Amino acid sequence: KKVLILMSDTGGGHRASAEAIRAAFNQEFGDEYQVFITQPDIIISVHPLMQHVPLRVLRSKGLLKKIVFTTVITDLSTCHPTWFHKLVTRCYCPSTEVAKRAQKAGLETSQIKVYGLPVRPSFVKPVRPKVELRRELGMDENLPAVLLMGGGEGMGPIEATARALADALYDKNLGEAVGQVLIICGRNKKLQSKLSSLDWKIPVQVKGFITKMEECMGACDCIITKAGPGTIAEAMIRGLPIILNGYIAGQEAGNVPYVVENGCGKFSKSPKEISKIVADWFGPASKELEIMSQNALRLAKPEAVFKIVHDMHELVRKKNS
Ligand SMILES: O=c1ccn([C@@H]2O[C@H](COP(=O)(O)OP(=O)(O)O)[C@@H](O)[C@H]2O)c(=O)[nH]1
Repeated sequence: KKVLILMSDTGGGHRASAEAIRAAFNQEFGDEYQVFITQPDIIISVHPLMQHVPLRVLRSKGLLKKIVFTTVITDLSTCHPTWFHKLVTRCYCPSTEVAKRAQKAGLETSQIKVYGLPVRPSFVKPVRPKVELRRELGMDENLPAVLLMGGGEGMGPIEATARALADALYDKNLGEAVGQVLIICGRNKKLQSKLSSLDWKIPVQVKGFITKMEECMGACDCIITKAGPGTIAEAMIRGLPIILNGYIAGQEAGNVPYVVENGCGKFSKSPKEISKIVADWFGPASKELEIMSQNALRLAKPEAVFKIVHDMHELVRKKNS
């Protein structure tokens, strides 16, 4: 069968969700399905402006009742109404906040699923011990660790934040580090070389593009990142309290309250203030860190992508009769 995913690569994709879904198909139903990201039986939109038009194309031909049209919402809160369309067979929601929002849009209960934000199946294989993961990455085994990243392209004031962290997580009365940093620069090669060439006074590992994010996050105790939905969902599955340091205008604004309101992290654009929060969490406010970690795990939706595609399967199995 033919699976057609569509998405605006013009930055906001969401690529991460599209590939995660494709990965889900291949791993679950094998060659039974054949998927393409961008003659389809099922059609998936992971974008807030590829609903109406792509739908009118199926209404003004009558190919609607033929092929299924779903939607995987990627904002986590305070969405843009354009995700919601009555002519949608199913609208997958990453949270109750959004589901209850879809209800207001007038989407019937049979049109709404709340499985969570789809994360790579390759991510969701379960936890390895923290000591082992750290050893594999060349990190110190015992020091609490903050993961610092900025999506696939390594955006954000990463260097300034790393510097602030280096000064903030060094105890000058024992003359040693009380914390450590794992930096993932993604595809930002320029940043990777800059950071790698500097001497850091606490343990700092600089990586480029990571494919086994699950392990990197598993090695750490909290995370600093821009408010990307994919990273947020991944961090919560790994019980990582989140310090959001900013967001891409329009695309990622609604994700901030989802983290803060649910007790899963904090927001701050100041490298210095961020480093203060981490030193606090790694020191006198460790209790708070654990509580936020627990909050994150309770909201984590590791099986999201599986439930979504299976529901997509049971859908095509019944539209072709
Ligand atoms: O070195 C890297 C950097 C990023 N990512 C992945 O890239 C995705 C980024 O998605 P997000 O929604 O957080 O950022 P956006 O797609 O909006 O740029 C996440 O799933 C990360 O796990 C990765 O696998 N390795």
